Amino acid sequence: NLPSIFVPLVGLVFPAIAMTSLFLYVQKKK
Amino acid sequence: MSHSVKIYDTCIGCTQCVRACPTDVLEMIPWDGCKAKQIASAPRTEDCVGCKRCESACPTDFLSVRVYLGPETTRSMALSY
Amino acid sequence: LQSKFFNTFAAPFTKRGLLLKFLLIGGGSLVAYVSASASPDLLPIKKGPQLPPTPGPRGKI
Amino acid sequence: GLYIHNDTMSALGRPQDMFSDTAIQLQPIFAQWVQNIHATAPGVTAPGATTSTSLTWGGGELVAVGGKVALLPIP
Amino acid sequence: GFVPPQLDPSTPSPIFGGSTGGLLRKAQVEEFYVITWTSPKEQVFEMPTGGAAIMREGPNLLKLARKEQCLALGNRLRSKYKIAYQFYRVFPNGEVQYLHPKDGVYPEKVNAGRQGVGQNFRSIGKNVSPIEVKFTGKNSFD
Amino acid sequence: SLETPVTSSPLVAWYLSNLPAYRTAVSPLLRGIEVGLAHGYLLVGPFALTGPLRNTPVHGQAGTLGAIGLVSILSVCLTMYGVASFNEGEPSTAPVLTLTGRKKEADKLQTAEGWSQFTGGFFFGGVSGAVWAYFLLYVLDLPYFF
Amino acid sequence: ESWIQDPLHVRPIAHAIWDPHFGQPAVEAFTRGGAAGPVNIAYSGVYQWWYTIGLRTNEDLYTGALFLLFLSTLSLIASWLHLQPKWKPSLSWFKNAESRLNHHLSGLFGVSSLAWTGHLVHVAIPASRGEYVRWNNFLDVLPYPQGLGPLLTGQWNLYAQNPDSSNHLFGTAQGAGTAILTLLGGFHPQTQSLWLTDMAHHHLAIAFIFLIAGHMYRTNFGIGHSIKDLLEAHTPPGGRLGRGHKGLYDTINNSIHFQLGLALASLGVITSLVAQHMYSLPPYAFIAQDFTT
Amino acid sequence: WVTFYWHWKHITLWQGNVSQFNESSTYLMGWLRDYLWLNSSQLINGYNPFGMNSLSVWAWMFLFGHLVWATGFMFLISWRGYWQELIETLAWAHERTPLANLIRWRDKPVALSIVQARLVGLAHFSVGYIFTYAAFLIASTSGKFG
Amino acid sequence: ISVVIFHFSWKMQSDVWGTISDQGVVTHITGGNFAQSSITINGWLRDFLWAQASQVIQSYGSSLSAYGLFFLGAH
Ligand code: CLA
Ligand code: SF4
Ligand code: SF4
Repeated sequence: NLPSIFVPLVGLVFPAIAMTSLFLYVQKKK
Repeated sequence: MSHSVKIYDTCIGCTQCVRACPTDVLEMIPWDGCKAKQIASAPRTEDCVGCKRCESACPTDFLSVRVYLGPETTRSMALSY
Repeated sequence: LQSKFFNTFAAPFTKRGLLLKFLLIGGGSLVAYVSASASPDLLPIKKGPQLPPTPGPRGKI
Repeated sequence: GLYIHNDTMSALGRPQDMFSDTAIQLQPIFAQWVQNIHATAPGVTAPGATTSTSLTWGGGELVAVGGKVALLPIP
Repeated sequence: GFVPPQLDPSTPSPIFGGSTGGLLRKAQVEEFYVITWTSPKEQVFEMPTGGAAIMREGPNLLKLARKEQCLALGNRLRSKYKIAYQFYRVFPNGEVQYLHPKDGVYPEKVNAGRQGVGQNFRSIGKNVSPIEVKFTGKNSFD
Repeated sequence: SLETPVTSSPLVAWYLSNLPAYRTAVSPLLRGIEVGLAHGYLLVGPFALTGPLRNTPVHGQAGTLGAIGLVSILSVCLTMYGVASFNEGEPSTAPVLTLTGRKKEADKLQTAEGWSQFTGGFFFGGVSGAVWAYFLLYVLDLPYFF
Repeated sequence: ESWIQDPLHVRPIAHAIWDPHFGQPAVEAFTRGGAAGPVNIAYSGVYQWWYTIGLRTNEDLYTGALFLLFLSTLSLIASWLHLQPKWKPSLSWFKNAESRLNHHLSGLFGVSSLAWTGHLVHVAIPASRGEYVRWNNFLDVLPYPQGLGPLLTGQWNLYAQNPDSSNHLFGTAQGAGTAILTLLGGFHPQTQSLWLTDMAHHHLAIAFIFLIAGHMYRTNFGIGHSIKDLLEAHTPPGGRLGRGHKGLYDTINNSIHFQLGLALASLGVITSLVAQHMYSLPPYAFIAQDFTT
Repeated sequence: WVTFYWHWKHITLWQGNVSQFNESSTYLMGWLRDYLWLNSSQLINGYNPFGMNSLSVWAWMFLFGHLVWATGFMFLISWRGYWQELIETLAWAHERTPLANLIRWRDKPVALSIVQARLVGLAHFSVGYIFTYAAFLIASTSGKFG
Repeated sequence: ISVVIFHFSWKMQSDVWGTISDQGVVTHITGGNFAQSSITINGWLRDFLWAQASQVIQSYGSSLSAYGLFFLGAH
C-alpha cells in the first residue's frame, strides 16, 4: 500500500515542484 | 576590465602586439625608456576577446604584454546572437 | 457566440499564481489517487506474484 | 532508440512490446518490394535473361557446391 | 586637439544577394556595427560572413554584428585594395559612437597625446604572490 | 535572412498569418483556447493506441488519461515561462512593425497578463480537446482505423 | 529475524521493489529471500554486523532508526545555531591547535573506544551467550559474576579465566564460557570470525593509549609541550635540512588547504588498510561465507 | 588492477580450483579468457529472447555502464571550438522558424567551457567505469554464490 | 564502417552460409539466430561478440595463434 503512494510522490511530484522551484530562482532578476 | 590586459616595462616598442589585436584593443604611445622611444598601451580592454595571439607576438625574455582572463561579457564572449 | 461561451468558462484557470498551485497540488493528488486505486489487473506490480518462488544457488542463500 | 527500447522492454519481462517479427512489427516493404521485382524480371522485363542477375533476390533456389552453400534468397 | 570624428551619414550599401550571416536579434536589442569606406572603382570582394559582394563607386556602408567582423574586413580592405575605412557602433535608441582610428591615426603608429591606461612599470617576474592579495579586491597584476 | 519561396509566398504568408499564434488582433484568451483544442484532440491517438494498455479494453480510457496529463504538464511548462519571462507591469516585446512598415500594435500575448490569459486558454482547450476525441472515437466510432 | 535463524541459507534483504514498469515474469523473478513481492538482496553486509554487535529482533532496529533520526535532528540545530551572533566562535577559537588535539586524541578517539568496550561486554558478549540485555534490565545483569572487584583489587587475571569453548554455537549457551576479556587470537570455529572477547580487549587496550596520548600539548595549565617549540627544536646540526622545521607551525596553522591535505593523506591510507584487513580477518559473524559481501 | 587481482584469486579459491589462477595468471590471454570472458557467461544472460532472470538488473546496469563510459570519450576528444560553431547555426535556425521564434532563451546558449568539458568528460568516464565493474563483480559472484 | 562489416558478418553466417545436408536441409553457421537476437543491444554482446570470439580467444597453440596475439596486440 504505502509504497504505491510514496514512490510516485518522490518520483513524479517532488521532482516537478523541485525543478519548477529552482527554475524561477535561477532565472530571477533584481 | 572584462579581461585585464597589462603591459610591462620590458616592452621594446616593436608594435607587434598592436598589429596583431583582431578587435583593436592595444595601441602605441610615446615613451622615453627604449631605443625606439615608444611603448604599447591597452586603453580599450572592454572589447578584448581573450585571443592570446596578442602576446604570441611579443618577443621578449618572458613577455611584455600579458592577458589575464576574468569574467566574461557578451562581447568578451564573442556572441553574434 | 463561441467567444462569450469560452470567455467565461475558462476564467478560473487564468490567474497564473492560482493556476500553478492547482496544477501541482491537484495533479499530485490525482497521481496519488490513480495509483493507490488502480486495478491489480492493469498494473503487474500492484498484484502480487501469486506463484511459487525459485530457490537460489547453494540452497537458498 | 528502438534498440534501447527493445532492450529495456526485454529486460523487464515484456517481450510483447519489443520491436520484432513476433511483436510490434516493422517490416521493410520497400526493400521487400524491389526484391520481388528482380525475382520476376526474367519473366517479363528482361526476356533475354535465363535467370535473375543474382540469387539473393526474393525467389529462386540455392546453389550447393561441395556441401557448402553458395547463395540463397536473403530474407 | 584636431579630433572631430567622422559623424556617420546614411549612404548606399554594396550590391549583395544577402546571406544567412547577417545580423540577428542581437542587433535589435544590444548593438550592431557599420563600417563606412570609399572606393575609386567598382570591384568584387569577399564578405566576412561568407560569399562575395561587389563594392560600388564611392561612399559605401555596411553593417556587421560584432567588432571582430568590422575589423576583419577592415584589414582586408586596407591591405588588398589600399583603401580607407572607419567603423562605428550603433545603439538601439539611435546614438552612434565613433570607434576605429579613435584619433584619426591607426593605432599602429604613435600619436603624441593618447593615454597610458593599463601599464605596470616593472618586469613580469616581480608580481606579488597570491598570499599578498588574499581577502582583498586586488589581484597580483592589479 | 533571405527571401526564398518557403520564407515568403502568398500561400505561405497567408497560412501562417491566419492561425491563432499570429492573429495579433484578437483576445489572447481565445488564442489560447483554439491552440489547446487542436493540440488536445491531436495526441489522444498515440497514447490510446500505442500505450502499454492498447490490448486491454481500457485502451480508450488509458490513452485519454495519458493525454490529459501531458496537457497539464505543458500547462505548467507554459506558466513557468510566462512568470519568468515577463514582469507584471512591463509592456510587450513583440515587433510592432509590419513588412510594409506600418507601425501596428504590440501583441498582447507577449505580456504577463496576456500570457497568463493564454495559458488559461490552452489548458481549458487542452482538456476539452482530449475529451472530444474520446467521445467521438468510442461513441461515433464506425469508420475509423482503430 | 529470519536470517538470524540460519545465516548460511537465507539471503539478507535490503528493501522492497515497487516499479510500475515491471511486467509479470520480472515480478516473479525478483521475489526471493522468502518475501512476498520483489526485493533486493543486501550485499552491504549490514546483516552480519548487527548480528555480531548484539541486535536480535526488528524492534531493536526501530529504536535504532529513531535514535539516529534524532541525532540527525540535533545536528541540524547546531549548524543553524552557530551562525547567529553570540554563538559563533571567533578566530582564535578555531586556531587553537593545542586544546583541540588534546580533546580529539583523548576525548574523541579515546573515550569513544573505551565506551565501545563497555557495549561489547555489556550487550554484545552477553548476546552471543544467550543473554538478552537491554536498557530495561541492564542494571541487574553482571558482565562477570564477580564483576567490578577483581579490577579494583589488581588481579585482573580473572576476566580471562574461562573463555568460550571450541564447540560454541554463536547464538546460544552451549560451550559459553564466562571470560569477558581474553587473548586468543584465532577464529571462532563456527562463524569464521575473530573472537568477540579479543575485540573487546583490543578496544580496551587502545582506549588507554589515546587517553595517555591526549595530555601531551599545553592548553591552560602550564604543563605539556608547545607544538611550535617542537618544530623549532628539531633542526639538524650540519645544515643538511637547512633551517629544518622552523616556521612550519604558522604555515600549517594558517593554511586550511594544508590541513585538509594531511587529513586526506592519513584517511586515504587507513581506508586501504581497512580494505586489506577486513577480508583476511573477518570481524563479523558469518561474513566469510557470504562470498559476494 | 588491484580489485581484479583480489576477485580472481578469491573466485578460484572459493571453488577449490586454485590451480586455474596459478597457471593462467602468467600470460595476458589467461586474464582475458579465463577471468573476463569465462566468468561473464551468467551475467550477459540476464535477459534474452527466451526469458529473464534475477540477474537481469545486473545485466542491464552492465550495459548502462558501457554506455556512460563511451559517452565520456565524446567530451575528452572533441574539444570546444567545434561545438561552439555548431550552436551558432542552431541558434540561427531557432530564430527564423515560424511559431518557434515566439519563444526566446533568457540565457544565451553557449558550449561548455574547456575545463568544464574535461570535468564533465571525466565524470562520465568514472561513473561508467564504476557501474560496469560493480555489475560484473556482483552478478558473476552471486550467480554462483561461490 | 565497423557496424557495416559487423552487419555483413552476422547476417551471412546466420542466414546464408553454412553446410548443406545430403538430404537437402541446410544448417547455417550460427543456426539462424540473427532475426531474433540482433534487435537487442545485449544481443549483439552475447551472440556476436561473446559467442563468435571463442575461436580467436582459444587460438593458442595451433596455426591460428598469430591471430590470438594480434587480437591482444591490437587492443
Ligand atoms: C561506543 C558507544 C556505544 C555505541 C555506539 C552503542 C551502540 C548501541 N547500543 Mg549501547 N551501550 C554502551 C555503548 C555504546 N552502545 C555502553 C557503554 C553501555 C553500558 C551502559 C551500553 C548499553 C546498552 C544497552 C543496555 C542497550 C544498548 C543498545 C545499543 C544499540 C542501540 C542504540 C540505541 O538504542 O540508542 C539509544 C541510546 C540511548 C537512549 C542513550 C543515549 C546515550 C547518549 C545520549 C549518547 C550520546 C551521543 C552524543 C550526544 C552525540 C552528540 C553528537 C553531536 C556532536 C552532533 C546500538 C548498537 C541497545 C541494544 O542493543 O538494542 C536495543 C540496548 O538495549 N546499549
Ligand atoms: S587577447 Fe586578443 S583582443 Fe585581447 S588584447 Fe590580445 S589580441 Fe587583443
Ligand atoms: S609585442 Fe611586446 S614588445 Fe612588442 S610592442 Fe607589444 S608589448 Fe611591446
